Amino acid sequence: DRATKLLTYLADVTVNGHPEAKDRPKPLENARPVVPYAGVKDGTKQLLDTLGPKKFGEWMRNEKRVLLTDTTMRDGHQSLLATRMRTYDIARIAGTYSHALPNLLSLECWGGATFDVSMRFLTEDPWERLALIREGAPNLLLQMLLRGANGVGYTNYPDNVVKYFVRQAAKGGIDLFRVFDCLNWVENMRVSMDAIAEENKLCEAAICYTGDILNSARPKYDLKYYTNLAVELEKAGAHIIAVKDMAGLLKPAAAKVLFKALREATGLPIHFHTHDTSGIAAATVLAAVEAGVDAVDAAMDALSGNTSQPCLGSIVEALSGSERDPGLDPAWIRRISFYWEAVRNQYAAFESDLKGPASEVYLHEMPGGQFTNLKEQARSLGLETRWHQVAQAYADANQMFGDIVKVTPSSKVVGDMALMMVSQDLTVADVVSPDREVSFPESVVSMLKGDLGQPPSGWPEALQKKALKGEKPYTVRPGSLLKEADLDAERKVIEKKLEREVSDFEFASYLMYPKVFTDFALASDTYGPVSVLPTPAYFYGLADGEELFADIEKGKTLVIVNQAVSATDSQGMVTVFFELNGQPRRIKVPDRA
Amino acid sequence: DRATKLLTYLADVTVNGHPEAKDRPKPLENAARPVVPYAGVKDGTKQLLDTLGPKKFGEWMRNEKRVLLTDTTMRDGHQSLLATRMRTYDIARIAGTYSHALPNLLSLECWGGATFDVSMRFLTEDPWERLALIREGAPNLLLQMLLRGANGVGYTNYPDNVVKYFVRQAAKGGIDLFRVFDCLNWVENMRVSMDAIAEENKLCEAAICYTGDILNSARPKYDLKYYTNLAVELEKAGAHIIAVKDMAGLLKPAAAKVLFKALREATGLPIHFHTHDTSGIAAATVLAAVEAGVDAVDAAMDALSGNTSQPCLGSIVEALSGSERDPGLDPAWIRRISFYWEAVRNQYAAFESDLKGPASEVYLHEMPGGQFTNLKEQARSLGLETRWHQVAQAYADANQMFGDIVKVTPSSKVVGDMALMMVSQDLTVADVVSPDREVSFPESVVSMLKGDLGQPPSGWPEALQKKALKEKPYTVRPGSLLKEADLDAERKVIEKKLEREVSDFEFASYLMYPKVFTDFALASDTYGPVSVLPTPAYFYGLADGEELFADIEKGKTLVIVNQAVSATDSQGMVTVFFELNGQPRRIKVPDRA
Amino acid sequence: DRATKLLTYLADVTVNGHPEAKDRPKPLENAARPVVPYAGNGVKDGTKQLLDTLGPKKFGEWMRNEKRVLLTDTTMRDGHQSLLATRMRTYDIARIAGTYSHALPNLLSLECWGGATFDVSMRFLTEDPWERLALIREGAPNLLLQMLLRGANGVGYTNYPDNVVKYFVRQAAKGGIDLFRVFDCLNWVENMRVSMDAIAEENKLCEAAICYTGDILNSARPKYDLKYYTNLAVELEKAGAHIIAVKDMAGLLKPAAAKVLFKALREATGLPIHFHTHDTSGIAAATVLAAVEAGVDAVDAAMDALSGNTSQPCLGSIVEALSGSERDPGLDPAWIRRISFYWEAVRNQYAAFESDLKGPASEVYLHEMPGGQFTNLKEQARSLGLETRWHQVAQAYADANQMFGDIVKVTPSSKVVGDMALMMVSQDLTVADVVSPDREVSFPESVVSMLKGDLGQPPSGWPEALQKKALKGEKPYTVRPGSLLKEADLDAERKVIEKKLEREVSDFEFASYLMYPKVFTDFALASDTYGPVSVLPTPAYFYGLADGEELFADIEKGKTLVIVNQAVSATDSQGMVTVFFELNGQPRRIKVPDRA
Ligand SMILES: N[C@@H](CCCCNC(=O)CCCC[C@@H]1SC[C@@H]2NC(=O)N[C@@H]21)C(=O)O
Ligand SMILES: N[C@@H](CCCCNC(=O)CCCC[C@@H]1SC[C@@H]2NC(=O)N[C@@H]21)C(=O)O
Ligand SMILES: N[C@@H](CCCCNC(=O)CCCC[C@@H]1SC[C@@H]2NC(=O)N[C@@H]21)C(=O)O
Ligand SMILES: [Cl-]
Ligand SMILES: [Cl-]
Ligand SMILES: [Cl-]
Ligand SMILES: [Mg+2]
Ligand SMILES: [Mg+2]
Ligand SMILES: [Mg+2]
Ligand SMILES: [Zn+2]
Ligand SMILES: [Zn+2]
Ligand SMILES: [Zn+2]
Repeated sequence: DRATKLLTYLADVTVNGHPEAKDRPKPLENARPVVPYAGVKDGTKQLLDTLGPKKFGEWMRNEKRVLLTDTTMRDGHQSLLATRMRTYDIARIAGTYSHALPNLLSLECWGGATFDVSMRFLTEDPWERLALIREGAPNLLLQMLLRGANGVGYTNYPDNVVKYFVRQAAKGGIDLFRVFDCLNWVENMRVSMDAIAEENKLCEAAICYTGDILNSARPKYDLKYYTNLAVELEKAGAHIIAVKDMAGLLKPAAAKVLFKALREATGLPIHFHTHDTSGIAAATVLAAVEAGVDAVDAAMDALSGNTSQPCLGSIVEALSGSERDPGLDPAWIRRISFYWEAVRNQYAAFESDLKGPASEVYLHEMPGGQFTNLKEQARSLGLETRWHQVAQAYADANQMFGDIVKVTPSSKVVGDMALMMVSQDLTVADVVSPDREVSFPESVVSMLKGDLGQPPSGWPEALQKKALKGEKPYTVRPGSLLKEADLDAERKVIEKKLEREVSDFEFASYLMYPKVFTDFALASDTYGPVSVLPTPAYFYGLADGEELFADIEKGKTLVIVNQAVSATDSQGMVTVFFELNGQPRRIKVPDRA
Repeated sequence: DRATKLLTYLADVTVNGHPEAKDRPKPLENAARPVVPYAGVKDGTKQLLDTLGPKKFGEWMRNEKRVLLTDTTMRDGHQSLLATRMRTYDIARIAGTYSHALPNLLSLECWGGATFDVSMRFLTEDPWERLALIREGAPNLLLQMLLRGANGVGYTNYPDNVVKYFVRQAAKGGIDLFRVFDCLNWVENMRVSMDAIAEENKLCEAAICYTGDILNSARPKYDLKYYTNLAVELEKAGAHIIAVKDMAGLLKPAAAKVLFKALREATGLPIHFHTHDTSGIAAATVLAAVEAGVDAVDAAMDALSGNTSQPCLGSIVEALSGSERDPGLDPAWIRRISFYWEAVRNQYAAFESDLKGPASEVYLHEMPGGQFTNLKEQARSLGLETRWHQVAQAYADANQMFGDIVKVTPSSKVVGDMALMMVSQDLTVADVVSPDREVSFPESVVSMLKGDLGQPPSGWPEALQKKALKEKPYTVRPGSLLKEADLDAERKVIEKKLEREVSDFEFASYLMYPKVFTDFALASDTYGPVSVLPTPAYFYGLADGEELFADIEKGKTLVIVNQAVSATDSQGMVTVFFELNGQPRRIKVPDRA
Repeated sequence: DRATKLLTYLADVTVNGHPEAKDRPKPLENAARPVVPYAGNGVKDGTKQLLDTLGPKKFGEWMRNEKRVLLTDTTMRDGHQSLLATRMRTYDIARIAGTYSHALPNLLSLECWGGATFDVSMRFLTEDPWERLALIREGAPNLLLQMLLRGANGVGYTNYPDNVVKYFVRQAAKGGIDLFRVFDCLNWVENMRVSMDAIAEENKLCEAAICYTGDILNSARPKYDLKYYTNLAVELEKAGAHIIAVKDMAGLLKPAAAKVLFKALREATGLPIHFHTHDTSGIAAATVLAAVEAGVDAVDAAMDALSGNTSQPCLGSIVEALSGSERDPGLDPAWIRRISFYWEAVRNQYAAFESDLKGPASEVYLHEMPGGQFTNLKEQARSLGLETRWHQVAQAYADANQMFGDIVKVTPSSKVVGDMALMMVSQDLTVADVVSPDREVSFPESVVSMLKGDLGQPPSGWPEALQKKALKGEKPYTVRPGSLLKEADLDAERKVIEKKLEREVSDFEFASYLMYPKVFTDFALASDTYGPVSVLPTPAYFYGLADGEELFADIEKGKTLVIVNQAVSATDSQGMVTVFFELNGQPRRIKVPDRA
């Protein structure tokens, strides 16, 4: 029966294709990824277990070598492939990291858009993904990106929901939480931060970088701004401070000044995250290293550059033989990169048309992980030919909102405003004007009400009046207004709707994404453990006479040969003929054409 | 096991088409399956012959006032319009209906002619099986064959003991009435077949082939006396019936008034008239013959009548209805059987010629009806489609060059070969017989001029014979020269080549057509009793998801559904997925493309 | 401008195809064009000079006394009407007339006009039936030209005022018709007189036809017996006929009946007898030869290439059967064959319009469908989705006949039994249903019309009960339809068509408007747009010109245009396509719409 359900998925996708891939570019008809051939050395996970998060932070600070986080399994494909990377390809390589690169600080492999996209577009459970990475890499810290009060969502959730999710995240295998607020509002971070400390995990509290500290004509986001936030985050209980440069705006000279001041303002270790949209982010990471930074993020070469992180292999190689040499074997970095390259070839459907570095990024400030999603939304609205006016709008809308930190979900709001402006030919002067009528997007109404928080100088008065159209704003923390969710009764609703008990993890999914989770859980009961399928089989099914080996449970491999596919019958059904371990099986599926 | 072989055939033809039908016109898709009408049976001419014997039966025919009818639909009808491609399945299934509905019929012409070899070579079916099914369906009617005298059912001369052997088997197989003819109207060559049919106590109906025009005084060679003498000669040779075989449909009404009055005066034997409707007036000649006392006439069912076939049975009967000689056939039943044949005919669209209607051109060329369409294609084969009227002029020229000879299988084919060559190479009667013009004749023209088909009245033309042979000719009977074949030896040969014993019938097939029989036997061993398949299935296999009912045998229907067809694999094989009586079956056949 | 107009036609059909041919089977690709047989001396006087000399009355006497059987060739009319939906073009028909004239000068006549040709020429072939007649008259000045004329219906399907019927006949004679075969669909002699008199006023031959139906040798069907026919022959003589025809439209006359019928007709009247039949049965030649044996004066046949099945039986083979006999027609068989080969090559161009008829059918003695309707009714059936139940329709046609009183079925009465049969199958009605009290039925317009009396009267009248139910309160009439019709105002209606066309018209065109106002109007506007497309050879008319194809078009007697299709543009932003022609060496560009 589990095997029968799988055959049903393979039939369906063989006959009808997959909605996300069928109408997009295909992989070359030509070679599956090969896991390189190799107990594992204890690493940062064991140390953290030994020391506890606070002392583990001190250890990082005192460590001379720069510490490396690999982002390939989350930000890398979030930024380059619409986050469509699958568990099968991610989990299959964890053991290789574990054996080959046991010195790594952490694998960023969770949170961001992965939680949402796994269930919705990939038909898979993010919690199972985490558990398979945990088992494959028992010696490395597993790191997630946590959106503070938004969790893994796009809306501010109630305090008890936020706390419940963090508890399950830590139970599921998360050792290191990078937590941020999209307005750098420390008050909105305290609930998350406290909950991370209560699970006795690493709270790496992030400060989002924007502007240019070395440009005295933008004083709002100056050095003092960052050094103060660092100090405040320490008082709030951070184990580590992160600079999250989501748009890749930090320049080398600025890094040199920033990381020095930061390490003088707080004793906590500093972790630096950036994107390579400019084509020079590697120079910034290196400058940060020269200036004492304790840890940096990079992506494997094959999923690096442009809107992703800068090249991990080339950064390591730049540091090779130096005092701060991170002690990672370049031959193994290459082998792993060659794996990800062959992996990436399978996701041709989701490539963007980004051709290289663009200094334009310093003008628009679009986050790396948003840039391509937003280019799609603009195509969607017939704007493809006017992309450069969109980027100009985004920068204009930013100034109109008071010049703000733009990261998920504040970035999406500027996005929605920018798109509207271009579509309807509206200038800043018109959007605010009293004599021009404007129906603002639900996201802009929401933010201007105070649903995402408060910037330094509040929100601009006049823009806020016209937007709310009678509504009274609020300036307090959103979670302080929200009602503690009835958890026992919220559980009953989902358990009644699935006609079965659920696990604590599944309930957490439901709290974050009730509709996505529900739809996903009903799909799972139909199609089975489709995450065990190789990626070409998942997206395109099986060719006539093609043989597939799939491991259903740990013990047992299923041998599936697609022998033949019928025409559509009078009742609208197609019959796919299979061999399962040398036994014949027919499976009927609907012709969705 | 016969089932597995049937599935092998159905798969083989579904995947590759039938070679005879693949590249030709297709029946209309909507297509109504032919429907056998709904109805012991009245004793008829079979029981009469069984009571009276052949001589007494001939007397009975003679004394009968009503004109007796032979239906030719089963044989000459489709030989002449559909290149003899009609299948046992469609033929046998209506036999019982003839038996119940038209019990007064003299006979069913259903065997001999081109059917014998065409069934095996082109339809993968045994002609003896066909005969026995008609016998079992029509136990009350005479079954009639066409026998080519010394040629048996071949195109060549066979030893006397072989001719004797084949007639014996044909009698065992169910043939009651033997129409026997010689291609030059030479009685000496007819003497053995006639003795063999008498020795087996069946009806010897000795035919005289009609050619020329008795009422034109500028053509004396084929005057009335020629035919009256040949009638008396064939009576002295022991005929029970005399036939006038007007192979090319050259007999005109006025000539019929004279010929048949004179014939019945010359002999006490009954007379049987066979013609073809190429001129579009042969029904007039038939009606004139009736009005002049002829005892029996041939017609074909409406739906397979006209043009190069026999004239319309239904309309003839209808013209006689109520007259002194009315044949006592129910017109409503002729109509119903004709509606059956119409639907059957539609299945054989692949084999329809382009013949538009009547042609008085027939009086010039004298091509037999049953050859006309064969030769038009043979000329198409040699790229002559565009000069068909020159080929027709060449056939008439050749005829005169050979001395104004009787044209019919196989002498007709000889003249055909000569005409085709003459046109190909732009050659006249003057060129073909010129002293200084080096030709290379067909292997059939030499053969004829040698003496292999026998002797015409005046012999062969001296000059045209020398240039053709180069080799002394013989004037004697061909069978007097052919050594008596060792039957016990030739039977051990075929039984070794097939590694199994054969029936007496099968050995007679071998004697007539060693190559075609050998190939058919082998194909039968591979594909099974394919003759039980309905005609669409036999020529085109099964549509995707199509359900066939086949009666592998009288006590057993099989239910066969084509559920799917695989792609061609790396061995070049194709797998067809059947459901046979509810059970999955997998048949591999080569991709012949 | 005439040339420019032709180019316009050629561009249009090249780009868009012809509506009649586009989606139908295509002729073979290579195709030898029809070759007109070479003749070079004058033409022997024939029946045309005889009628001019004697007048019709003395001509009929000459026919009667003439020992040899006389022949009418119907290939130019009934032949293709029956086999090719009457789609045969003037170009192919006129080109052989001269050959008939030089090579078969003993023919009684050429049946070359009337029937469906008048209508179809204009509507489906964009040509003028008068131009056709005139071109045939020019090419065969020694043979009688013969038409089928439908009596009260002219060359139409409706009934017309007397003065219009007369006016048409007058133009037909001016246009070149010598021999009018005139018939009434119910054999109602009263309905023929106006026609018969018009023909006599024009001093042409009036061949009054008796349509044959049933079986005179079947006493279980007395209504249509021997004397029914001999009495009509007598009344037609009294009414001024020069010749009596037996018009066996369905090919139902059998050989033994012909033997009795023609011996009797010759005894009953002093007029010559002329026999027309069809070969649907596959034995009509036998009936023709029986009629000759029994003394008939003339018979109709079709050239071999267009003979058989629903057409006439085979001219060449019939002539061959008579060769050397007492009544030998004196027609060279070799020339019959050469002319048949020409028609064969002609016919290959019309593959689009071939029916799927396989051969003879004794079924014809059941349904009694006319030969020149059989195929047309078979399309109607297909149209209504009834291809698969054709034999049901045929059974219903025979059922509908007996319900109507067992009538004569021929244009336009046959058209009405068709419509009734077609309705009966669709809606699964028996005869008992159609005449039922408690079953409401919406009859065809044509059937309401017939039972009212717009087609005239059969001998025993219409069935009372069935007429009540069909009319639904409408009072019927039994008088001659034309006696109730207001005399058309010919001066005023001439002004109407001349106003609509913004030009004066000819007497002939006017006669066409009177018969078919709508069709003629449409054809006259089409001609103003497209010019004299009748002069194009047939492949070019139906399929235009292939890429790079050179065509020689005889735009008139003197003058030949050389036309090459050099290129065809894509469809432009206004939905137009430009065809680049060379015309006599000069570049020309014609824009036509993309009709896709
Ligand atoms: N368009 C949706 C996203 C849905 C895409 C993937 N669908 C699922 O995960 C549901 C599971 C069942 C769908 C399978 S996939 C291929 C086979 N082919 C089909 O068309 N359906 C089945 C969104 O925007 O939310
Ligand atoms: N080309 C041959 C005529 C042979 C045609 C029919 N063949 C036989 O009777 C032999 C056995 C059947 C072969 C089957 S038929 C359909 C399936 N499709 C194929 O292409 N071969 C197999 C001649 O000229 O003699
Ligand atoms: N469908 C009409 C019959 C009309 C058929 C012939 N058409 C005409 O006679 C109109 C004159 C010009 C039309 C030409 S033909 C080819 C070119 N292609 C076209 O589609 N139109 C022009 C009916 O049933 O009444
Ligand atoms: Cl959701
Ligand atoms: Cl052989
Ligand atoms: Cl009209
Ligand atoms: Mg350090
Ligand atoms: Mg007798
Ligand atoms: Mg006479
Ligand atoms: Zn990032
Ligand atoms: Zn024959
Ligand atoms: Zn007619």
